[PDB]
Amino acid sequence: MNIFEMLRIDEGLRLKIYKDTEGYYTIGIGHLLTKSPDLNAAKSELDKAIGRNCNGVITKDEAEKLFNQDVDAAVRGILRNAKLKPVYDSLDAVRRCAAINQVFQMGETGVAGFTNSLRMLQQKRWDEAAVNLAKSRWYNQTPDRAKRVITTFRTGTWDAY
Repeated sequence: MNIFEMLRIDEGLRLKIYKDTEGYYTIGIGHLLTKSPDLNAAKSELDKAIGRNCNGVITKDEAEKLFNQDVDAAVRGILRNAKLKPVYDSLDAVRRCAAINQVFQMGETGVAGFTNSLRMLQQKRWDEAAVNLAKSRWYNQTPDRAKRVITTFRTGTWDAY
């Protein structure tokens, strides 16, 4: 297991524009295109992201290219966030994957607001952090995925995947 295999499980792979769990136009491996309800706006974002007129459809290679960019941007965003970087750097490699997964799904601003969970993670109070993390809209809206990510934070193992 690694961050790519982990997010591939959590996000799936779809080559045509679809709506994510929040109803937002998405493609590939969890590549959010737009929060606009206008499919044309989503198609415009897709074409801009890929560099050609896609008409709502991409190849697996293109999906994997956006995924590589999105993972890289997620972890670099963590390192550039003054609240997230010290917590991330305190973690072992497996728990760092859980952190990237959260930011990939929720955005770095949503994650950085998890002030009490982040402190428990930095303190290595793993069971307490896991309890706090589940007290969230994140968990209630995507409980099976959140349970996997939380188990990863709690144990530092890949048991949930």
